[PDB]
Amino acid sequence: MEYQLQQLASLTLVGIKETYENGRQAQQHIAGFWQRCYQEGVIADLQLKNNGDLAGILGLCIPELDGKMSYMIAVTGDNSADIAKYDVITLASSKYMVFEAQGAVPKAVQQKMEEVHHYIHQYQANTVKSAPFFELYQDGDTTSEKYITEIWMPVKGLEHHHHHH
Repeated sequence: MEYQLQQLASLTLVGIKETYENGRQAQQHIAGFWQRCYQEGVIADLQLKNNGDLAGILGLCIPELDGKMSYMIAVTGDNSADIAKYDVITLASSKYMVFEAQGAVPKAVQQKMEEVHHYIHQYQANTVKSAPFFELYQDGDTTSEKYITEIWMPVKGLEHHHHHH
């Protein structure tokens, strides 16, 4: 499995968060959530507000304290007046392993995500379960087999992993 190490400063994300019973249930509904955001013009609107910190639209998986899972469609944007109708979170600073899913969306993302989870299973002291992980969707044609979705998994202390000595 190939991946790149990246680090982000704290970021403000603007968008819409929905909450599902758990991670399985979420998968039943996330495609539909995306579909509703496109249909209702939310994607178009958020694209306008993207302040450039991350290039693309994010799909964040946010663990909830009662065991539910939320999914937030969002862009990096400054806290502001147009923002009032939107959900806003601070994405806390973190380092990441960044993977690529190449193929038409969502299938290629679902498949890569399965691989990734299996892969990061051997980094249990270094992944961060309470921290959000996300899909990053750059400009392009997501029905193409050439499309690249990025998958960003937070990590701490990865340099101490014995694989790296």
